[PDB]
Amino acid sequence: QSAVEAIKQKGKLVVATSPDYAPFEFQSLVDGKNQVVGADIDMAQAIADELGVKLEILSMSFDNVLTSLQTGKADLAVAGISATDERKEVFDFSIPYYENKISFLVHKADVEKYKDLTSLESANIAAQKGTVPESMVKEQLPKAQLTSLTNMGEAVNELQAGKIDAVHMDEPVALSYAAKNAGLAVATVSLKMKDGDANAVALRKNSDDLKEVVDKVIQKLKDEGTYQSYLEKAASLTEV
Ligand SMILES: NC(=[NH2+])NCCC[C@H](N)C(=O)O
Ligand SMILES: [Cl-]
Repeated sequence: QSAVEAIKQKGKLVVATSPDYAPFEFQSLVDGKNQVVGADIDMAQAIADELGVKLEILSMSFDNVLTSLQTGKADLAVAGISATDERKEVFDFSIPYYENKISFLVHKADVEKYKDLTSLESANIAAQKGTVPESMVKEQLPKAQLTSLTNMGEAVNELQAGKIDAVHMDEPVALSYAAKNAGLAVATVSLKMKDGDANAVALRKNSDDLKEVVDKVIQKLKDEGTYQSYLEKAASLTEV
């Protein structure tokens, strides 16, 4: 019943994430290779340090992140998770740690084309299974051809192969792909987005002791400009 005590006793904070989402979380060559890195990971490390424990990153696909939290495979879920009303029926969320827009990644040659909703409606769109960007397309563009894919890298791969024309994703991720790759760009078209649905850490309900610690760390990071600095550090790093 006491999250903070259980965490101290097992000597680790277990954080479920989906590392297909630079600059939030992704894989990098770090003193060797195969390391999960990113702004969410730095923030999780800050939470583990506050609790005086080791950080364990449990990687999985995004549509299983909240499921694993719900069933006790993780203490927290940190994966650029939008704090929605519907999600708040099942989970508690920390205060927001970062707020951003949702945009489309397209080929550079198509940037002049994909400027409105009308252009997307006949295009082949992809979004990640179990995400807010996926729901927005389903809800606002129900006659667009939507392919839902488990892994975000796989969606961008289909974009590059030309099977997909546009990929809906959090803007910092689209900006990262566009910056790291010559023939990709962020489109100007955007769908209607919900106010205050920002990124937050998810917890199981009645985890108030642990929520307080997570909130304290997040507040300090926001007050020091540190989450923003984490994202900029991440954008310097090389994906794998
Ligand atoms: N690591 C990831 N793939 N994260 C996807 C997050 C997508 C969106 N922000 C959501 O909460 O549904
Ligand atoms: Cl761009």
